[PDB]
Amino acid sequence: RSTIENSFVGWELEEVLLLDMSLDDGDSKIQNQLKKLQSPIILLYCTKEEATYIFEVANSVGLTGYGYTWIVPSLVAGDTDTVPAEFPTGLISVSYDEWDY
Amino acid sequence: IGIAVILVGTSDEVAIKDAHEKDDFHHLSVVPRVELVAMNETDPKSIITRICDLMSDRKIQGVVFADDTDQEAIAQILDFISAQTLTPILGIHGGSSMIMADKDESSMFFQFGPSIEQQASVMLNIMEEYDWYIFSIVTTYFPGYQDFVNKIRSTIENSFVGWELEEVLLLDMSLDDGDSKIQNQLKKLQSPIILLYCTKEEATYIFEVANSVGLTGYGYTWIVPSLVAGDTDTVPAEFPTGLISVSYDEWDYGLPARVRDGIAIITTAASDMLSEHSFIPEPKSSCYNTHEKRIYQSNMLNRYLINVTFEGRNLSFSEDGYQMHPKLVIILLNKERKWERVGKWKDKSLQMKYYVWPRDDHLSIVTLEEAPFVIVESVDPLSGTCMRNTVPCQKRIGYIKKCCKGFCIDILKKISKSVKFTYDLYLVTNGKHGKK
Amino acid sequence: GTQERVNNSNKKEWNGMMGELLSGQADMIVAPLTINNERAQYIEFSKPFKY
Amino acid sequence: VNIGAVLSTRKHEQMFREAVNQANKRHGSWKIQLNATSVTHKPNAIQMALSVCEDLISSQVYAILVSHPPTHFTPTPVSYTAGFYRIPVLGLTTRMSIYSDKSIHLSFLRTVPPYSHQSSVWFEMMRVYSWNHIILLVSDDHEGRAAQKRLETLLEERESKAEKVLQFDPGTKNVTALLMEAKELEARVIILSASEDDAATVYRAAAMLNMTGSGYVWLVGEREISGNALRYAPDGILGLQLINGKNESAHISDAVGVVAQAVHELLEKENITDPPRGCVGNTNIWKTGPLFKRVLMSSKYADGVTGRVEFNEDGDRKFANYSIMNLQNRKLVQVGIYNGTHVIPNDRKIIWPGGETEKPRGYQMSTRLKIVTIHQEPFVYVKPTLSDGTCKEEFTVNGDPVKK
Ligand SMILES: *[C@@H]1O[C@H](CO)[C@@H](O)[C@H](O)[C@H]1NC(C)=O
Ligand SMILES: [Mg+2]
Ligand SMILES: [Mg+2]
Ligand SMILES: [Mg+2]
Ligand SMILES: [Mg+2]
Ligand SMILES: [Mg+2]
Repeated sequence: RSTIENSFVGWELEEVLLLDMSLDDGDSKIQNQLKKLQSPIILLYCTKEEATYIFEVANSVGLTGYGYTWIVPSLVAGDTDTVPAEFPTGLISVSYDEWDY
Repeated sequence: IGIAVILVGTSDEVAIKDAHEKDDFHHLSVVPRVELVAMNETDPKSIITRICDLMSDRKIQGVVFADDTDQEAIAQILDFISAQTLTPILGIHGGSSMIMADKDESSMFFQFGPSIEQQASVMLNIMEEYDWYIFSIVTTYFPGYQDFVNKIRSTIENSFVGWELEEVLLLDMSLDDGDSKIQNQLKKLQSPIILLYCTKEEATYIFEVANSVGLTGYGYTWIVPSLVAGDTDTVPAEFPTGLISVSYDEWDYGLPARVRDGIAIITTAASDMLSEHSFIPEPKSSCYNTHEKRIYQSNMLNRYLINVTFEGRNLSFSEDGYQMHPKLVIILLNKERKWERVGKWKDKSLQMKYYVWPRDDHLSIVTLEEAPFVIVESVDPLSGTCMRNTVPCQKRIGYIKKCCKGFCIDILKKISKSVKFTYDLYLVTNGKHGKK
Repeated sequence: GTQERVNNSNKKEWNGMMGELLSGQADMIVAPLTINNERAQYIEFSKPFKY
Repeated sequence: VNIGAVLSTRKHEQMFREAVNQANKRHGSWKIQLNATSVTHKPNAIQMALSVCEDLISSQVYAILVSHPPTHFTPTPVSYTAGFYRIPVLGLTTRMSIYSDKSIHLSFLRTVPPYSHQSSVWFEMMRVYSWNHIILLVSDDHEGRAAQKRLETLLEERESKAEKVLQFDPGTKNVTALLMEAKELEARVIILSASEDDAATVYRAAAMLNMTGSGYVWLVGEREISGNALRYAPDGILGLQLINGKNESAHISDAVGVVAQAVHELLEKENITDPPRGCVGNTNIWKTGPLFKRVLMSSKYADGVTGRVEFNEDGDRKFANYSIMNLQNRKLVQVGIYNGTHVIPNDRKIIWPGGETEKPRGYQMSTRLKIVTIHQEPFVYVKPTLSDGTCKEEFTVNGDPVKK
């Protein structure tokens, strides 16, 4: 938000969601919240297991097909060797330099 | 002329018998000797046996069939029997009333019901009534979808009004693991109207998938034919609230009335056959010796059975089997899920009860004719709908709809586009601007 | 040529040279015919010979 | 389990029982036994329906096989009777294409492709011969409409449709008017699809109008080169025939094998209900046809006596083999084999109607054009002619022969 506000280029910050996973039987709430998503670019911040569960919840609303981009920090993508099948193709991530260092 | 009225299931035989001897046949010369029979079994074998015996021991030309079940096999069996025995048959109620296309050649079986094209025309009329021009089409791989799409296309183009028809889907419900493709392609839909067409189970599955995707919300409307609705009493929980459908008249068209107006058709048709050709042979023996029983051509009565203008708006019967002037109604799913009636359609006339279609980001706006700020001097062009730069305005007291334009109208259009809110415009009745 | 309605049911139909070409009584139109979007959706125009 | 069959001849019943015994021996590992019940076809449709209701449904037959003899004959009564209880019915000698409708004929399968699929074959003949200009002469019946729709869809898939689809009313011999209308269509390839009598009348009309000469190509199906029509068929007609469409023994064996294979998979689940056995007062769906017809359609036979067994989404034979023959010297000779995806010609030479020994282009371009003009003074001066037959000759300022 701070970076967006102090800039002369428009972003419009279409939506900001806050999913709750602690409570059980919350799949319906997560699905309902995920419906109100239309931006071509989506930023995600969660753990690997939470990310996999969210992606599984996704692919039903239709947020994993062509025309959608997902960018996640290094936290979501842990051991690069182990890639869960729930991760959509074309996902982008930022990692530390550990192959050239 | 011998006419057998067959009832299957539970029905008021006394009422039908009383109504039978209530028609004035003085204008014609038919002598409609009516024989009423009632049963409970609906097995093909029993039906064929009863039809055979009755025709044998009775000089019955026409047959009227009624039922309370929902099996199309009854209609198919009736059509096959009529084709084989060359004896007219009229299905009124129950499964026999279900409309089936591609009847057997040289068949004399007719049913009380509309076709897919008529339902599509009714849907288009409903859409144009409330100024719904942006819509899509969603049809699966079921017989009749091609005819539905072709009829919709034929109309949209042959019109001066402006339609959109954003896209048409197929949604093949046969590929394994195809749910992903269905959900992905269903997300592209954006038109308020979808105009679905499929069976009941397919309709329920598609409705569940759409609800998961995000459709069936506050700003989406679904219109389906009579096939999707099926039985009114049984309403699956997957059907979204506010779903529109077009059905036959089953509330104000009772069985005693349905049985009537059909015997009159046969009597007229018969007369015409006799009067026009100085004779009307009825040589049927029981069911058999097709060469011996049905040796002469009975197609003469066909040309008269399809034109009977006694009381039902010419009661025209299409060569396919359906009637060209049916009585259809519009049903909407309310909060209680009871399929309440809304409007009626007859002779290309729509009589709706809602003038605004009551259903967030929707509010009413009041205007008044004045200087170029707001101009209402526009009723309707040759197209019959508002112009490009005008907006509907319901002048209350009567609720005639006119076209509004001007400085204030353009300002309102821009404001609504920018803030993304929906509005309905109507003029003020009492007072000009306001005074305490 | 232009697109007009009829006293009968609303059926689209052309008139004049456009109608004659669409019906099939003619194979080509050689005259001062302007190129516009309305007429370009049914027939094909060649490169302009006079701007 | 009980398997019912309606066959024209008793010997066919013996073959069916032998096939059922063979299936039992092949699938004898399981504890499921299949019993064979056979009935003879009758001239009367009502009698056939009564017989199927009495001696067939009362035996709780899971599936019923039907084979219409060439000399009612159509399996419509059996299909209608079985559709009430949703019992699958497998037909062998039936290609009317009416039974392919799911709404009309419920729970119906066929071991032979319908006539409509023939259109697909024609598409191949239009891809290896460079024939982009064709005219259809289908009838006004359901079969003609279905064939025309299939051909139109196939052409649309190639983004190239036909030009004329003029039809004719069945039973009207006079087709000379339509032939004359189609004569001046700048097209030579003609596709016909009608009954034997209609084919004969069309051939007579074409011959009387000299439309069967050089430069004309005729394509037909299977019914246009058989019976009386074959007697009136002009030389140079490319007909199609089914490799295995008349030998009902192989079809019976394949159907018995497929049904036996499907039954074992069907019984490997729960919530299985036996079919009705009384069919006297009961008026409810058997509750077994569903999940059974789907299993039958999805059951791909490993290898039969006539080839791989497969069914489309509409429940019809898939990947069939056709023989393309050419009528030369009043003698049909095979000239090609359609292996279901492509057409392979043999070493024989195809004799065209003109005997050119080379495939005609099949399309001629008219060199005469009709032009419509309007009266515009700067661009079009129109003046009355003289009394001789031509308007006065005029010269420009430079004395040039102004052309009118
Ligand atoms: C049919 O012939 C074509 C021609 O090469 C071949 O590619 C194909 O494998 C053959 N079999 C089938 C089932 O298409
Ligand atoms: Mg490391
Ligand atoms: Mg039809
Ligand atoms: Mg159109
Ligand atoms: Mg009732
Ligand atoms: Mg029809």
